[PDB]
Amino acid sequence: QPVNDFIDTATRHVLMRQGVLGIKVKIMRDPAKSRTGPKALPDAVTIIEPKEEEPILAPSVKDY
Amino acid sequence: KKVYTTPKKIKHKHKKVKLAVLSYYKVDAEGKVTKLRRECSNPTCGAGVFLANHKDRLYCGKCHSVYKVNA
RNA sequence: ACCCACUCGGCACCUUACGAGAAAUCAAAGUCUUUGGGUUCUGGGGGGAGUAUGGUCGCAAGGCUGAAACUUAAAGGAAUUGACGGAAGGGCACCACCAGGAGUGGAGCCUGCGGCUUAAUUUGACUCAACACGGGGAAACUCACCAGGUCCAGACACAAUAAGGAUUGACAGAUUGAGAGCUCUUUCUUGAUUUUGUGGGUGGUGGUGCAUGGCCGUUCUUAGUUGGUGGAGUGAUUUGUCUGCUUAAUUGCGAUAACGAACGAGACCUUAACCUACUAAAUAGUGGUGCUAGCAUUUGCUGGUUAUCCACUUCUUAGAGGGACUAUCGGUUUCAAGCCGAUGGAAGUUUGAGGCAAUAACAGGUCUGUGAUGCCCUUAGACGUUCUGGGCCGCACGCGCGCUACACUGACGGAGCCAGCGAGUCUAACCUUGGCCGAGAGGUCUUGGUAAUCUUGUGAAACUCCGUCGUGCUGGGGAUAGAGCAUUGUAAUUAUUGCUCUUCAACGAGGAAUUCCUAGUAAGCGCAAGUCAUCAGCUUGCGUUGAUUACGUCCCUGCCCUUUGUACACACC
Ligand SMILES: [Mg+2]
Ligand SMILES: [Mg+2]
Ligand SMILES: [Mg+2]
Ligand SMILES: [Mg+2]
Ligand SMILES: [Mg+2]
Ligand SMILES: [Mg+2]
Ligand SMILES: [Mg+2]
Ligand SMILES: [Mg+2]
Ligand SMILES: [Mg+2]
Ligand SMILES: [Mg+2]
Ligand SMILES: [Mg+2]
Ligand SMILES: [Mg+2]
Ligand SMILES: [Mg+2]
Ligand SMILES: [Mg+2]
Ligand SMILES: [Mg+2]
Ligand SMILES: [Mg+2]
Ligand SMILES: [Mg+2]
Ligand SMILES: [Mg+2]
Ligand SMILES: [Mg+2]
Ligand SMILES: [Mg+2]
Ligand SMILES: [Mg+2]
Ligand SMILES: [Mg+2]
Ligand SMILES: [Mg+2]
Ligand SMILES: [Mg+2]
Ligand SMILES: [Mg+2]
Ligand SMILES: [Mg+2]
Ligand SMILES: [Zn+2]
Repeated sequence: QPVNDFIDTATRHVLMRQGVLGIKVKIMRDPAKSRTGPKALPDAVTIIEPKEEEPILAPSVKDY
Repeated sequence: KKVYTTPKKIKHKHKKVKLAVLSYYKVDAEGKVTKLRRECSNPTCGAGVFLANHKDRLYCGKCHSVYKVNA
């Protein structure tokens, strides 16, 4: 499916003197900018980076 | 392929004749003009066009074929 | 005789490399541009050629010595990557076998291909990967073929003819298949639009698919391709990308001079399965209520009623979510990826089936899909085009896909009576209900539908029941053939199709061979759609009924992989 989503293709037939040859163009657009669809490959698996914490500290409690 | 066949005699075409034409028109000693070949009563052919003289047969050429006005 | 230590001199092997080398390799092939221990011998691009000639030795065969002219841009070495083999080791698969199913191969016919025949019987394609393929079911059309007949729709440029008319048309007759003015007779008409010539164009189902684009098929039911940092190498390259194990998979585990990634596989998407959870519905449906029919009556049971009212969303529909991750547990395993069993679950074979699909290859197929196309051919007595008629169907015969059968698990007759995927008419005649008429095919009158609204609950077929027939080519079988009716169409003869009576063949389960297939699958059964005026024995899908046997292996066959050889690289054609 990302094919349908992300790659644009086109064939054009350029007609010359000796014969006629074919062009095939294939652009693929950055999924990160999709504006309206999936914003990545179905492949993307981002893991969020954990925060370093300073634990310990014997109990305590704060009033409000 | 093959090329060429035929028992001879190729068809010609049409010549569409010549004629110095518009003589059919008699005009006297200065200078009364009287037509020859009677013209066409069909109001789509304003009486300039004339009928041809065959046997039986007077025929409106301009009426590309049409109408058998015969006397 | 044996054991251990050392020591000379031997035949070799191992490991390293300071070092050498174009490498392969080398304790010499080392101590060489940092170039000298002593000495012998041979080579100086490839062929010509160890040839000619002379000398010499020999019984001979031949040995030793040994040129040139001429020719030629390479010949050659080691190593790398490929491609290939008639070697070797592993695998993978119902287009492979195992175990089986249902068959084809035999027959009648349908249908393609060959062949033959023919005016023509248009043509492409010939192992899997040509032969119910070109969506190829051709009556005209299509159409390319054959017998004939018209037309130019021959742009534009120059030149010529030429308003005393360049050219156009025609009624009747003749002519013609023809109500073609095709051509001719005759004699009107038209008015610068043509006509002649050269040039230049143009169309062409003409050639060339071995000139091409594009598309497709095949290798491929496959699992492969590449780069960063590091390691090896002067270098092309290599390792990563690997013994094993595992998987549908270069899918992973693991091993590890590699580490960590990307393409392709996976993911992804589509469809079929689960939601009494969510949002709803007179174009979907349920319960209640009226109005009402039938049988019972004791309240009951079974129907009718496109809005007489109320309520709901289980069933139907489709939006948004949720669900499964091979979960839990237990076996087995290098307790690794995994695999197996049980429980639970809508679902636990990639959940089942598909769509997508890297790098590369083929002189695969298609110029006959294209106003895609180069070059070639042809272009007015045309290979342009159209019109009339025939032909693709022709029939001693060979091959392929098919349909129907050889009966009693059946045929026939009455009776029950159940799907799913579909499709339908505007400037039109599509899908058709109901009513009549008809034995039937069909007809006729109306009608609903641009459609979850109507056809249609598509009341489909196998199948189910009660009968009849009774193993006899029988009432199995229904080829061939006569006679009649009717539909599509301008046209039905060489019989489009449909109905009816009759006629009643081969075929008594099929030699050698060979095809397909593992679960809602095989097989049986019909349907819708494509084609389509009419014509399905074909195809694409669909649902109905519903098994037997594996859950394996490498024996056959096909492929893939390493190893290995190469003088191949236009790569064994
Ligand atoms: Mg040369
Ligand atoms: Mg078998
Ligand atoms: Mg058999
Ligand atoms: Mg014709
Ligand atoms: Mg010309
Ligand atoms: Mg010319
Ligand atoms: Mg053409
Ligand atoms: Mg080709
Ligand atoms: Mg091609
Ligand atoms: Mg050819
Ligand atoms: Mg298979
Ligand atoms: Mg280096
Ligand atoms: Mg490799
Ligand atoms: Mg529901
Ligand atoms: Mg269970
Ligand atoms: Mg070829
Ligand atoms: Mg083409
Ligand atoms: Mg044919
Ligand atoms: Mg076939
Ligand atoms: Mg009757
Ligand atoms: Mg109406
Ligand atoms: Mg009989
Ligand atoms: Mg019968
Ligand atoms: Mg049909
Ligand atoms: Mg067909
Ligand atoms: Mg090699
Ligand atoms: Zn007139």
